[PDB]
Amino acid sequence: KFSLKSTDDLNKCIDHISVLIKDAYLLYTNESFATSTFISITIIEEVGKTHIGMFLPTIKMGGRLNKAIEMIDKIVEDAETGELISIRESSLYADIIDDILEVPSEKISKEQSRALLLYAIECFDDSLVGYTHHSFEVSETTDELFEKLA
Amino acid sequence: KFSLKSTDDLNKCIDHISVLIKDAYLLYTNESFATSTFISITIIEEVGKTHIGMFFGSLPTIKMGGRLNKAIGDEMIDKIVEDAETGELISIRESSLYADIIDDILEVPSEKISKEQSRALLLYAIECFDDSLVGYTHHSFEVSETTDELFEKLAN
Ligand SMILES: [Br-]
Ligand SMILES: [Br-]
Ligand code: NA
Repeated sequence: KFSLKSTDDLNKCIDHISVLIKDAYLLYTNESFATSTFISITIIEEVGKTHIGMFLPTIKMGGRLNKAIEMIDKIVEDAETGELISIRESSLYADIIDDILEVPSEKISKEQSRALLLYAIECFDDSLVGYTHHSFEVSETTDELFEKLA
Repeated sequence: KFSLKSTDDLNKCIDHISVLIKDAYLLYTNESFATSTFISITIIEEVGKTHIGMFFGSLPTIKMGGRLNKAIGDEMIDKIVEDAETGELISIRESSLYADIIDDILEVPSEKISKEQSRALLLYAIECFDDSLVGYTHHSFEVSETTDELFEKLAN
Protein backbone atom coordinates (compact mmCIF):
# COMPACT_ATOMS: atom_id res chain seq x y z
CA LYS A 1 0.00 0.00 0.00
CA PHE A 2 2.33 2.79 1.38
CA SER A 3 5.93 3.05 -0.07
CA LEU A 4 8.19 6.23 -0.06
CA LYS A 5 10.31 6.73 -3.25
CA SER A 6 12.47 9.73 -2.25
CA THR A 7 14.34 11.53 0.58
CA ASP A 8 11.79 14.43 0.07
CA ASP A 9 8.94 11.90 0.80
CA LEU A 10 10.67 10.84 4.08
CA ASN A 11 11.12 14.57 5.05
CA LYS A 12 7.38 15.12 4.48
CA CYS A 13 6.45 12.26 6.80
CA ILE A 14 9.11 13.49 9.35
CA ASP A 15 7.48 17.01 9.27
CA HIS A 16 3.91 15.61 9.70
CA ILE A 17 5.03 13.43 12.67
CA SER A 18 6.69 16.58 14.22
CA VAL A 19 3.25 18.31 13.95
CA LEU A 20 1.50 15.34 15.77
CA ILE A 21 4.28 15.43 18.48
CA LYS A 22 3.80 19.24 18.87
CA ASP A 23 -0.06 18.67 19.12
CA ALA A 24 0.24 15.67 21.52
CA TYR A 25 2.62 17.96 23.64
CA LEU A 26 0.24 21.03 23.38
CA LEU A 27 -2.67 18.78 24.64
CA TYR A 28 -0.66 17.16 27.52
CA THR A 29 0.39 20.69 28.72
CA ASN A 30 -3.32 21.80 28.68
CA GLU A 31 -4.21 18.67 30.78
CA SER A 32 -6.14 16.97 27.88
CA PHE A 33 -4.35 13.73 28.83
CA ALA A 34 -6.80 11.46 26.89
CA THR A 35 -6.78 13.36 23.53
CA SER A 36 -2.93 13.80 23.87
CA THR A 37 -2.65 10.01 24.32
CA PHE A 38 -4.81 9.40 21.19
CA ILE A 39 -2.36 11.50 19.12
CA SER A 40 0.65 9.80 20.91
CA ILE A 41 -0.50 6.28 19.82
CA THR A 42 -1.17 7.65 16.26
CA ILE A 43 2.48 8.92 16.06
CA ILE A 44 3.80 5.39 17.07
CA GLU A 45 1.71 3.63 14.29
CA GLU A 46 2.53 6.45 11.77
CA VAL A 47 6.30 6.23 12.63
CA GLY A 48 6.04 2.41 12.11
CA LYS A 49 4.17 2.92 8.76
CA THR A 50 6.93 5.38 7.52
CA HIS A 51 9.94 3.13 8.57
CA ILE A 52 8.22 0.17 6.73
CA GLY A 53 7.30 2.54 3.84
CA MET A 54 11.04 3.13 3.06
CA PHE A 55 11.84 -0.70 3.47
CA LEU A 56 9.50 -0.77 17.66
CA PRO A 57 12.82 0.70 19.03
CA THR A 58 14.51 -1.65 21.65
CA ILE A 59 14.73 0.39 24.96
CA LYS A 60 18.30 1.73 25.54
CA MET A 61 18.11 0.59 29.26
CA GLY A 62 19.83 3.41 31.26
CA GLY A 63 18.80 5.79 28.38
CA ARG A 64 16.75 9.04 28.76
CA LEU A 65 13.39 7.09 28.31
CA ASN A 66 14.25 4.98 31.45
CA LYS A 67 15.56 8.03 33.52
CA ALA A 68 12.28 9.93 32.61
CA ILE A 69 9.73 7.01 33.06
CA GLU A 70 10.20 0.27 33.96
CA MET A 71 6.78 1.46 32.60
CA ILE A 72 8.54 0.91 29.18
CA ASP A 73 7.98 -2.91 29.45
CA LYS A 74 4.24 -2.11 29.95
CA ILE A 75 3.90 0.07 26.75
CA VAL A 76 5.96 -2.49 24.72
CA GLU A 77 3.70 -5.38 25.99
CA ASP A 78 0.43 -3.34 25.22
CA ALA A 79 1.95 -2.53 21.77
CA GLU A 80 2.80 -6.25 20.99
CA THR A 81 -0.55 -7.52 22.49
CA GLY A 82 -2.68 -5.25 20.23
CA GLU A 83 -3.94 -3.59 23.50
CA LEU A 84 -2.61 -0.09 22.42
CA ILE A 85 -5.44 -0.06 19.77
CA SER A 86 -8.16 -0.39 22.47
CA ILE A 87 -6.39 2.20 24.76
CA ARG A 88 -6.37 4.65 21.77
CA GLU A 89 -10.11 3.93 21.08
CA SER A 90 -10.89 4.55 24.77
CA SER A 91 -8.74 7.81 24.70
CA LEU A 92 -11.11 9.57 22.14
CA TYR A 93 -14.52 7.70 22.13
CA ALA A 94 -17.03 7.14 24.97
CA ASP A 95 -18.23 3.48 25.17
CA ILE A 96 -20.71 1.24 27.11
CA ILE A 97 -18.17 -1.33 28.54
CA ASP A 98 -20.54 -4.32 29.24
CA ASP A 99 -23.31 -2.01 30.69
CA ILE A 100 -21.43 0.92 32.45
CA LEU A 101 -20.65 4.10 30.37
CA GLU A 102 -16.88 4.69 30.01
CA VAL A 103 -15.37 8.06 28.93
CA PRO A 104 -11.86 9.12 27.77
CA SER A 105 -11.04 11.48 30.75
CA GLU A 106 -11.46 8.51 33.24
CA LYS A 107 -9.45 5.94 31.24
CA ILE A 108 -6.22 7.86 30.65
CA SER A 109 -3.94 9.10 33.54
CA LYS A 110 -1.58 12.10 33.41
CA GLU A 111 1.37 9.71 33.81
CA GLN A 112 0.08 7.29 31.04
CA SER A 113 -0.18 10.36 28.66
CA ARG A 114 3.36 11.54 29.75
CA ALA A 115 4.82 8.04 29.13
CA LEU A 116 3.27 7.35 25.67
CA LEU A 117 4.32 10.81 24.35
CA LEU A 118 7.95 10.34 25.74
CA TYR A 119 7.78 6.81 24.15
CA ALA A 120 6.25 8.18 20.84
CA ILE A 121 9.15 10.78 20.54
CA GLU A 122 11.74 7.93 21.03
CA CYS A 123 9.80 5.81 18.45
CA PHE A 124 10.28 8.65 15.90
CA ASP A 125 13.90 9.47 17.00
CA ASP A 126 15.26 5.84 16.95
CA SER A 127 13.33 5.03 13.68
CA LEU A 128 13.89 8.12 11.38
CA VAL A 129 16.39 10.74 12.91
CA GLY A 130 19.77 10.23 11.13
CA TYR A 131 18.71 9.40 7.50
CA THR A 132 18.58 13.11 6.21
CA HIS A 133 20.13 16.48 7.20
CA HIS A 134 16.50 17.66 7.93
CA SER A 135 15.92 14.92 10.60
CA PHE A 136 18.77 16.42 12.75
CA GLU A 137 17.17 19.93 12.72
CA VAL A 138 13.78 18.31 13.71
CA SER A 139 15.35 16.06 16.43
CA GLU A 140 16.59 19.23 18.32
CA THR A 141 12.89 20.32 18.69
CA THR A 142 11.93 16.67 19.49
CA ASP A 143 14.77 16.79 22.13
CA GLU A 144 13.69 20.22 23.61
CA LEU A 145 10.04 18.84 23.98
CA PHE A 146 11.33 15.45 25.36
CA GLU A 147 13.57 17.18 28.02
CA LYS A 148 10.73 19.56 28.97
CA LEU A 149 8.58 16.51 29.82
CA ALA A 150 11.05 15.38 32.62
CA LYS B 1 -25.08 -1.17 20.56
CA PHE B 2 -24.65 2.32 22.21
CA SER B 3 -27.66 3.34 24.43
CA LEU B 4 -27.84 5.76 27.46
CA LYS B 5 -30.21 4.83 30.39
CA SER B 6 -29.96 8.02 32.62
CA THR B 7 -29.29 11.78 32.56
CA ASP B 8 -25.95 10.97 34.34
CA ASP B 9 -24.81 9.09 31.13
CA LEU B 10 -25.98 11.95 28.89
CA ASN B 11 -24.13 14.60 30.94
CA LYS B 12 -20.91 12.52 30.96
CA CYS B 13 -21.10 12.31 27.12
CA ILE B 14 -21.88 16.05 26.96
CA ASP B 15 -18.79 16.77 29.14
CA HIS B 16 -16.58 14.61 26.85
CA ILE B 17 -17.89 16.51 23.77
CA SER B 18 -16.99 19.75 25.61
CA VAL B 19 -13.41 18.33 25.99
CA LEU B 20 -13.15 17.57 22.21
CA ILE B 21 -14.43 21.13 21.38
CA LYS B 22 -11.85 22.70 23.70
CA ASP B 23 -9.15 20.45 22.14
CA ALA B 24 -10.15 21.25 18.51
CA TYR B 25 -10.06 24.98 19.48
CA LEU B 26 -6.68 24.62 21.31
CA LEU B 27 -5.20 23.02 18.13
CA TYR B 28 -6.87 25.51 15.72
CA THR B 29 -5.67 28.40 17.95
CA ASN B 30 -2.10 27.02 17.74
CA GLU B 31 -2.06 26.55 13.97
CA SER B 32 -2.66 22.77 13.71
CA PHE B 33 -5.68 23.16 11.34
CA ALA B 34 -5.56 19.56 10.17
CA THR B 35 -5.42 17.83 13.62
CA SER B 36 -8.11 20.34 14.76
CA THR B 37 -10.36 19.24 11.85
CA PHE B 38 -9.91 15.54 12.73
CA ILE B 39 -11.34 16.40 16.18
CA SER B 40 -14.05 18.72 14.69
CA ILE B 41 -15.32 15.80 12.48
CA THR B 42 -15.04 13.36 15.42
CA ILE B 43 -17.22 15.77 17.51
CA ILE B 44 -19.88 15.74 14.75
CA GLU B 45 -19.85 11.92 14.72
CA GLU B 46 -19.89 11.59 18.55
CA VAL B 47 -22.82 14.10 18.87
CA GLY B 48 -24.82 11.84 16.53
CA LYS B 49 -23.95 8.55 18.35
CA THR B 50 -25.02 10.28 21.67
CA HIS B 51 -28.27 11.87 20.40
CA ILE B 52 -29.24 8.57 18.77
CA GLY B 53 -27.87 6.79 21.88
CA MET B 54 -30.65 8.34 24.05
CA PHE B 55 -33.44 6.88 21.75
CA PHE B 56 -23.40 12.04 10.79
CA GLY B 57 -27.15 11.82 11.65
CA SER B 58 -28.13 14.92 13.73
CA LEU B 59 -27.06 17.85 11.46
CA PRO B 60 -27.98 21.29 12.84
CA THR B 61 -31.14 22.95 11.47
CA ILE B 62 -29.94 26.13 9.62
CA LYS B 63 -31.95 29.39 10.18
CA MET B 64 -31.43 32.51 7.90
CA GLY B 65 -29.99 34.86 10.57
CA GLY B 66 -28.22 32.12 12.60
CA ARG B 67 -24.85 32.70 14.33
CA LEU B 68 -23.30 29.96 12.04
CA ASN B 69 -24.92 31.49 8.89
CA LYS B 70 -23.31 34.78 10.06
CA ALA B 71 -19.82 33.22 10.85
CA ILE B 72 -19.27 31.08 7.66
CA GLY B 73 -22.07 32.01 5.19
CA ASP B 74 -24.68 29.98 3.23
CA GLU B 75 -22.09 28.59 0.81
CA MET B 76 -19.93 26.45 3.12
CA ILE B 77 -22.88 25.38 5.33
CA ASP B 78 -24.25 23.80 2.11
CA LYS B 79 -20.77 22.39 1.34
CA ILE B 80 -20.30 20.82 4.84
CA VAL B 81 -23.94 19.55 4.72
CA GLU B 82 -23.27 17.90 1.30
CA ASP B 83 -19.92 16.43 2.52
CA ALA B 84 -21.78 14.90 5.55
CA GLU B 85 -24.67 13.50 3.43
CA THR B 86 -22.31 11.82 0.86
CA GLY B 87 -19.60 10.76 3.40
CA GLU B 88 -16.95 13.11 1.98
CA LEU B 89 -16.55 14.17 5.70
CA ILE B 90 -15.00 10.69 6.45
CA SER B 91 -12.32 11.04 3.72
CA ILE B 92 -11.67 14.61 4.95
CA ARG B 93 -11.29 13.16 8.50
CA GLU B 94 -8.85 10.45 7.26
CA SER B 95 -6.78 13.03 5.34
CA SER B 96 -6.60 15.45 8.33
CA LEU B 97 -4.50 13.01 10.46
CA TYR B 98 -2.93 10.24 8.19
CA ALA B 99 -0.39 10.63 5.37
CA ASP B 100 -1.45 8.86 2.13
CA ILE B 101 -0.09 7.98 -1.37
CA ILE B 102 -2.89 9.05 -3.87
CA ASP B 103 -2.37 8.49 -7.63
CA ASP B 104 1.34 8.06 -6.70
CA ILE B 105 2.14 11.35 -4.90
CA LEU B 106 2.53 11.40 -1.05
CA GLU B 107 -0.29 13.48 0.59
CA VAL B 108 0.18 15.02 4.08
CA PRO B 109 -2.54 16.62 6.33
CA SER B 110 -0.91 20.11 6.35
CA GLU B 111 -1.59 20.19 2.55
CA LYS B 112 -5.25 19.03 2.65
CA ILE B 113 -6.97 21.11 5.34
CA SER B 114 -7.04 24.95 5.07
CA LYS B 115 -7.50 27.41 7.91
CA GLU B 116 -10.85 28.32 6.41
CA GLN B 117 -11.99 24.64 6.37
CA SER B 118 -10.77 24.03 9.98
CA ARG B 119 -12.63 27.16 11.27
CA ALA B 120 -15.93 26.36 9.53
CA LEU B 121 -15.87 22.64 10.72
CA LEU B 122 -15.26 23.57 14.41
CA LEU B 123 -17.96 26.30 14.32
CA TYR B 124 -20.18 23.70 12.58
CA ALA B 125 -19.37 20.91 15.13
CA ILE B 126 -20.07 23.37 17.99
CA GLU B 127 -23.48 24.20 16.39
CA CYS B 128 -24.12 20.39 16.10
CA PHE B 129 -23.57 19.92 19.82
CA ASP B 130 -25.71 22.94 20.60
CA ASP B 131 -28.64 22.13 18.30
CA SER B 132 -28.67 18.37 19.14
CA LEU B 133 -27.93 18.22 22.94
CA VAL B 134 -28.24 21.59 24.76
CA GLY B 135 -31.75 21.86 26.32
CA TYR B 136 -31.97 18.20 27.42
CA THR B 137 -30.49 18.59 30.91
CA HIS B 138 -29.85 21.47 33.30
CA HIS B 139 -26.09 20.76 33.01
CA SER B 140 -26.17 21.08 29.17
CA PHE B 141 -27.02 24.82 29.58
CA GLU B 142 -23.91 25.29 31.80
CA VAL B 143 -21.72 23.62 29.13
CA SER B 144 -23.42 25.71 26.37
CA GLU B 145 -22.05 28.89 28.11
CA THR B 146 -18.47 27.52 27.58
CA THR B 147 -19.20 26.33 24.02
CA ASP B 148 -20.93 29.68 23.26
CA GLU B 149 -17.72 31.58 24.24
CA LEU B 150 -15.45 29.34 22.10
CA PHE B 151 -17.94 29.90 19.26
CA GLU B 152 -17.84 33.75 19.72
CA LYS B 153 -14.03 33.84 19.69
CA LEU B 154 -13.63 31.71 16.54
CA ALA B 155 -16.18 33.84 14.57
CA ASN B 156 -14.24 37.21 14.60
BR1 LIG C 1 17.85 16.77 3.85
BR1 LIG D 1 -33.09 20.74 37.07
NA1 NA E 1 -30.77 22.65 21.36
